Amino acid sequence: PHRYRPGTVALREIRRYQKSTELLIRKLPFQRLVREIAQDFKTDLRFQSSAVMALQEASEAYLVGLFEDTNLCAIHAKRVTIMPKDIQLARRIRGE
Amino acid sequence: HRYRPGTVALREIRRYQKSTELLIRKLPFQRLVREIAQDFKTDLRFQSSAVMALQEASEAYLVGLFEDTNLCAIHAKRVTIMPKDIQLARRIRGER
Amino acid sequence: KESYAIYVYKVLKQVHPDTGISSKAMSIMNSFVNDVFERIAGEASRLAHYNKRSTITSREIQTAVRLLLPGELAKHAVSEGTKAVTKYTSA
Amino acid sequence: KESYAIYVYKVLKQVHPDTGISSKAMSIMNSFVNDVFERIAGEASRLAHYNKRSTITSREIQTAVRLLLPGELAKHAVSEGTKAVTKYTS
Amino acid sequence: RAKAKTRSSRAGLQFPVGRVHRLLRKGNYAERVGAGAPVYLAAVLEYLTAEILELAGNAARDNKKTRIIPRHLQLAVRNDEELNKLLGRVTIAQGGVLPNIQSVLLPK
Amino acid sequence: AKAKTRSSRAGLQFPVGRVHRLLRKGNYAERVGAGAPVYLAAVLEYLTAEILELAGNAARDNKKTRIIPRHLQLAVRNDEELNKLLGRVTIAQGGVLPNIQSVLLP
Amino acid sequence: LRDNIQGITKPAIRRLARRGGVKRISGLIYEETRGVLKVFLENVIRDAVTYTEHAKRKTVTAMDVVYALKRQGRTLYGFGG
Amino acid sequence: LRDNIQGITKPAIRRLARRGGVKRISGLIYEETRGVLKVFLENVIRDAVTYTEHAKRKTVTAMDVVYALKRQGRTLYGFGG
DNA sequence: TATCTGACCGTGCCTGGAGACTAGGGAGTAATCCCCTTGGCGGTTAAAACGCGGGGGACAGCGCGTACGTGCGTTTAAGCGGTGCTAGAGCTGTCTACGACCAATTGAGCGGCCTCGGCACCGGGATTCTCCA
DNA sequence: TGGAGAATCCCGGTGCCGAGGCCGCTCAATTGGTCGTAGACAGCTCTAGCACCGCTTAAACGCACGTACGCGCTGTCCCCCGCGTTTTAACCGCCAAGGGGATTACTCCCTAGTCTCCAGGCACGCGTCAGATA
Repeated sequence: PHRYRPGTVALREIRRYQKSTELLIRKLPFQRLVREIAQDFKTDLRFQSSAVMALQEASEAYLVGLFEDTNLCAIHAKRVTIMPKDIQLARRIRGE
Repeated sequence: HRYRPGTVALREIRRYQKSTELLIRKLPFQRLVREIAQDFKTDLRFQSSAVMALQEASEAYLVGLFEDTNLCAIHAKRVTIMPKDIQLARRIRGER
Repeated sequence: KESYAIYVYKVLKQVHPDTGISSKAMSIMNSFVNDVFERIAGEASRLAHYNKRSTITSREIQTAVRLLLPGELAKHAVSEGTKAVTKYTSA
Repeated sequence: KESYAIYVYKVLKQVHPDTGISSKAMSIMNSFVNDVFERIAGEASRLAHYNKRSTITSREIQTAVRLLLPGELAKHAVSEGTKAVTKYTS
Repeated sequence: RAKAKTRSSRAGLQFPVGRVHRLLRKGNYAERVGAGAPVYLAAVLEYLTAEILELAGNAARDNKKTRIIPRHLQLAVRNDEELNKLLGRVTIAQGGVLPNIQSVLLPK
Repeated sequence: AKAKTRSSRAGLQFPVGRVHRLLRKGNYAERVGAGAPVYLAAVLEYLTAEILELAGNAARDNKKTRIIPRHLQLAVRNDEELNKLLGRVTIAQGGVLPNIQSVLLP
Repeated sequence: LRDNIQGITKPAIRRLARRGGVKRISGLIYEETRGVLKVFLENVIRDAVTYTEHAKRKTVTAMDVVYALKRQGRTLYGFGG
Repeated sequence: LRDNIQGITKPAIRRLARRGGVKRISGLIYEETRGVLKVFLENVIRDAVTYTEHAKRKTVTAMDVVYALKRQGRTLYGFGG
């Protein structure tokens, strides 16, 4: 059959997900994650839909910016693969 | 005689991490402040405590930046700090 | 609900006469105007409290704009602000 | 010029009797009290403006303490403030 | 009485001077508010709105779109250095990111 | 009648009246309640007590009976919550925590 | 509701890394990203619930999330302000 | 006044790096550190000059620098702040 | 251990906090009403999980060549003390103009309604574009 | 460098829903007058910032030498990407209670405002004890 070399589909995905503007996390698992986090703070608590969408947009923007910093940390160590030490270094430099 | 390369550096690290004194001479920093402020307002006066405040803030900022630079150098499997470590730390903080 | 929607539409029609705008972009522009208003008003309030003043003047807003906005934006914002104050006083 | 010097010295003699405090340390403590005051008052003012309220009460200060201060500090500060408010009312 | 002339019209502005004044007095910023301060603030707000909207319209023209979506606003903000410095801690909802693949990621 | 301070009613050392005045002229709200200066004075007194406790411990660890700014810096950066509250704060004549990474040591 | 951090699946983290420009992802990234997301969501949701409970409400509105995000310097345009 | 950035000497930058924990320093660190210091001082000094020219003063006070550093999230204690 | 030099409790003026009374308006409480959150049921189909091959890159080892570290002698200007001078920070006094406030007027913006064109979607076809020989 | 398959862009047709315009109106901005005080301006006092000189002394600078270290190269194996297949649970449509956000009214208690007064807090002089150097 026909196989692409590893890296072509990855760069194609980078191009098509930086050209796009949609949300990359499924809505219902994020909603259940938000509800199970919020139930440890206050029980019998409802949620507007716009609140969950705002949380999803903020979370996606935060994770994308963190992965940009993680990628630059990985390039700094003469690598292409990102590792948990890259995320830990990025969060330590930001102050998280 | 001659010591091994590194133990005098570690002694200097232990010496300067327990002191609180300012590591930059007062007169060159004062002249640098008057040189920078000449580009904004001609014939401007400075209190002494303003220059000491600038010196304390600048020394604390450079020390924190060199801490993050050292973590960037350690992450790249090195002990020597290089300008790319400073650039990476300043990008992850968001100053570049 | 009070929003800056019609004024943003007027400014857009002054700038781009044949370009429209959606509702989400309007919500973003309304939030941008509210955020910049809050930043400049807070800085001007802090400036008035620092120099023992009970009044926010155009001088306070001018140095708050000059503190907040970066160089070219600060210079141009001072330019149309001083032009508007001059035209308001003269007429 | 007003300062919190005598109150910080009173708290220090309340908890560390054989321990003085330098002038620069007192200036740092005065700046710390002013900074925490400005933070809690600004957060309470924002809380009052969000809820369309024209007053700052003990509820706004308690919510500002919960928002700004980290966990155990927030719990102990809320306990101390509630004790002081109930002792003031009683 | 005379003809009721708007404060925005006599300063040559589209942004409301009266609404800016009424939000300044009710925002608990100072005990008094000057007369020229809402004029000056409305002029600054109108300038910044026009600066964002010009570049957003240019981005919409580059994508052959008559309307402005949040992607065009994000492109307008992040493609300009001063607007990126002003809005560096601001997340535009449904705005995406700039296209940026690093040079070492591309094949030789 | 006899004048009793509002700090003595609340059982505090920080001034309730000065905090109430600074809340009134600080332009935070149009009205300021009675319990808010008592609450904020109690919170400020507690945080002052925590910082001075840890600073006195740091001074006693160096066999010194006077608190200098270095002891306040050690007190702040040695406690996690106070470092979280004072993370963007520079303390003058404070220095840094003594920390050397493991890879630097031979 | 238990164990919903597995709902943030591995292709979702892969897509979020593609948007950030990550060509190659190791297999230990996903647990760390789930923990980072849980920390961030806990920090935002705690302030949102505090803003809600000050208002004596039982629903978390969008403006509570916007004020929570503005509390730690992550201002979000597009949902109100 | 000219060429005053050279007063931040190589031993001074070395002492700052020793306080920061750095064991070994390149030869090109010093120019980069001087540039970073110049950018930081330009920002803080420009804000302080704006603060001291709003008050119609020709003397930069310590509180001007304190307010300027508090604006950029670099609050400095021990100077009346 | 011996000694030293400033950098740390009592007294007098004064101003702002406290006690007391009055007014008035903000907010708490009761009732109610319509939006909208939550829960459920069913189809469907898109995406996630799983499995497997293979290739390329992470990581360890190793040689080399050079660039910092360390040390020592020489230069140089930071730092302390002292003197002199004058800008200007800061306080006080007077007055005046300007902003808060209130009542009457009015038109600008806002909610509701309606309609049509800008754009998302689908498909045939050209045009790269990646990979293999 | 030539060619097969796959992806990507372009253009033509469809329809749909949200953006743009119109209308009544209502409430918030505008206009006119009053009044009290915030700050603008002039003046003066005295702090404290600037300039200069001598010196002595710690710190900086230049240079020599050597070793730790950065960096390029090589090999290998293991881990992740690409792709095909199966499962599963997300997504959409449609009801249906019903709890809770929003609105209105009212009535009352809490807090601003002001007069008075006096005692706590601030400046200052005197007594002297804690880190620092030897």
